[PDB]
Amino acid sequence: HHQGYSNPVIPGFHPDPSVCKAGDDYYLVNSSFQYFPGVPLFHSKDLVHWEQIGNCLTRPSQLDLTNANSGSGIFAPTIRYNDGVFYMITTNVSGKGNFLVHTTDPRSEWSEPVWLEQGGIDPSLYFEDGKCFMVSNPDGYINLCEIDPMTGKQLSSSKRIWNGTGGRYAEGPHIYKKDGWYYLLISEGGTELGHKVTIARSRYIDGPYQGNPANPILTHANESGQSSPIQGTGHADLVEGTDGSWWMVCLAYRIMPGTHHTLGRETYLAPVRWDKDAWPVVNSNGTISLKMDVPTLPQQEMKGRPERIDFKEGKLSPEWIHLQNPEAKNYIFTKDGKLRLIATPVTLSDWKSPTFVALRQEHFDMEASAPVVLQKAGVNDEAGISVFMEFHSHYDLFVRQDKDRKRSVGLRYKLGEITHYAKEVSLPTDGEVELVVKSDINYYYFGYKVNGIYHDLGKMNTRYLSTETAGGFTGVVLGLYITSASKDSKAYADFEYFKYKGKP
Repeated sequence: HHQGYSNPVIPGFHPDPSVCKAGDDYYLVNSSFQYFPGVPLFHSKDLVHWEQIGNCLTRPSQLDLTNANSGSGIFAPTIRYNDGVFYMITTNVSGKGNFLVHTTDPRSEWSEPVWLEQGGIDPSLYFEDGKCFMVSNPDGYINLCEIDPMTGKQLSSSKRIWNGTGGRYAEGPHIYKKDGWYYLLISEGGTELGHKVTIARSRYIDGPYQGNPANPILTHANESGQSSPIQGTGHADLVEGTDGSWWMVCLAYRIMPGTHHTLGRETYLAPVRWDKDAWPVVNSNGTISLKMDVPTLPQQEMKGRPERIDFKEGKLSPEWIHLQNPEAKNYIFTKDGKLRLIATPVTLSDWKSPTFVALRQEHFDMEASAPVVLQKAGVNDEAGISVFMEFHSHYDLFVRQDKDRKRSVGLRYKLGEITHYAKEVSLPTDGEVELVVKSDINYYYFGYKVNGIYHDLGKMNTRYLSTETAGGFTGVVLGLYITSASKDSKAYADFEYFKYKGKP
């Protein structure tokens, strides 16, 4: 196919996209905040269909997430390719700030961090004439310097080059050179409903820069975007097509009733007209749509998330994520190919890493389920599935060990000072329990199946887990977890599979 695609191109929690072209291959990275591994890494041949090939930050030495939460950890990343080397540059705001890692093979383990001198966030690199130029946004000014990207040494003084058109929170700077102009693209307006992309240019990389009279080049903040199901379009990165066409990846989100979003900021694609000696124009009127009826590069489908993920390979795919730095020894694979989680007393509301491993929710309408076999449990030990936004904002569905060798299914909502037990239901002595979470745009629905019978446990509003309600920079994840109620506990839980099916 050479025509038409659906947005978002990477659904669910995938913000701040940056992309690079390496020959006929495209590589893309997203911000990941408090989650480990960090900086998911995607590959495409057409900019539409993406396979997650790994993550850039896969080892604790690359990624200290001590006390990280949805408002901290890893912020926007940028990926670049130059002279056979890939660079990923980002900020760990919970740690030592701006750094990069590099590799000659994106599928391998990337380097240890190279810490950088210039401050602010949203660092980016541009290469020319054997030089490596870094931009970032300290004190709201886009600053430029030259660096040695292998040693981290700053080679020239930082220079303030632009501070945008006047909008709030000037960020996400990237430099491109085209038609003898240095173009400087940024985000303004904040990453909520006022998000916009603006652009300026200069004959000199160090300015002065003049803004495009047509700014902003992409936004749904104005009348033209007010009725769109997509809002908050911004944080773009321009990339060339294999046929000489132009494109941008950007973040946005899909709004829900009352102006909420729970799937995070996702990655979207837009075509760009960029004639010789002209300013770029994004999809004719600076808006994007869910159904994009436009010409594309020759399309090639990629592997996606299985509807039934099993653990027979004794490894988790790159899609799975933990909270902060996990205790690796508490995640093992059994001889018969189940995922075994080892209990600790850390709850999902402790602001520390629990025994917890999750997949991003990627559809409004979905069903997820897993069988749970809780073993060697003391009273009040529990294991199950959590619909998780933040340590103070999550819905937990679980099997619990009770006194006198009894067990129950519980449903608990954590919302700030509320911990609400919606249901506590006695289970039969025998029978494997499958826990089930469904959703539509309005509600999560909870249930369980045992001895061939499915039981409804009730429903809860989606809005209380939104970014607007809960705060932060992330989306809902669906996590398998286990928590013990004693230190003395030897409890563990086996999960034979994880099912996830989204409606397109």
